[PDB]
Amino acid sequence: TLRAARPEFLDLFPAGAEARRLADGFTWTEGPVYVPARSAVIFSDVRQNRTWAWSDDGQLSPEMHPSHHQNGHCLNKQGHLIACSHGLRRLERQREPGGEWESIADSFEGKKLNSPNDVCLAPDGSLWFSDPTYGIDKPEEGYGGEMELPGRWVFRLAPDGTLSAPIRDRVKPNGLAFLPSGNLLVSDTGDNATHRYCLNARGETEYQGVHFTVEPGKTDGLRVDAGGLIWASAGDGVHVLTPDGDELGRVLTPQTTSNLCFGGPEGRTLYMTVSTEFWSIETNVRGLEH
Ligand SMILES: [Mg+2]
Repeated sequence: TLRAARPEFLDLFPAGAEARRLADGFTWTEGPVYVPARSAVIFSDVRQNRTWAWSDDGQLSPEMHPSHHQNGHCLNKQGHLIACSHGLRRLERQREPGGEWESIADSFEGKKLNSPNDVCLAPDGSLWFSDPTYGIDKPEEGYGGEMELPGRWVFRLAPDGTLSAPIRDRVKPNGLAFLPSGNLLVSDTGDNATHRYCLNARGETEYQGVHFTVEPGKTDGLRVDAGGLIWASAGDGVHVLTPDGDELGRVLTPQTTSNLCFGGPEGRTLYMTVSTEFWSIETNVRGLEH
């Protein structure tokens, strides 16, 4: 259900729009992305080592088992499915349904990655991913392992194959979302705040400061819509913020929401990974595209 902090919040949803559960029986849902070619949202259950598909015709189907504790997902420029893998400690790509998984980033300067958590596509085609240590710290969320890197970074995987780590000042970087300006937002689940960086072109960043915090809980995954509004996970649902970080309202969920994505047959459905369940609400807006 909807709780407006400002009137214009209601403009964002069709009349009588309500958050509703789509599916249950999961342990910890995460990492949803809509794949138009498959007419389905793919999402992970991180704590059950599997991924699922929710089709536009309203069917839940198993996607991958084991998934090697895949977590976050996005599409690359070509619309290939991109996964963050806790278990394999890598970023990986799937070209086609049922197709083999290809590693696209599995080490940095002779060191293993920690455990990629979330990923997003940059306007220049680069794939940016957060590398906190949840995937190797929590045995329920991966295959174990020890940290090899100096810290928990945000990586940029250039379309040509060049891997860099331009963001090294975060505690546990987690959710990532680009803004219409082409600058980047980074949620930090150690800092418990969402942070803003300017991208000085081509994989070089400058920290701008804390963009916002949320209560109750904290922002894990987040997305930005076509108008630049920020759709941010929290303890009680999704908080919708102005581009400057001011709260318009919230979509309330009975448990914590970890992540979210725009999709559906019109691109206007907001899917939410809500702990043990998977939820959606109809909106009047689409995800940002570039
Ligand atoms: Mg996450």
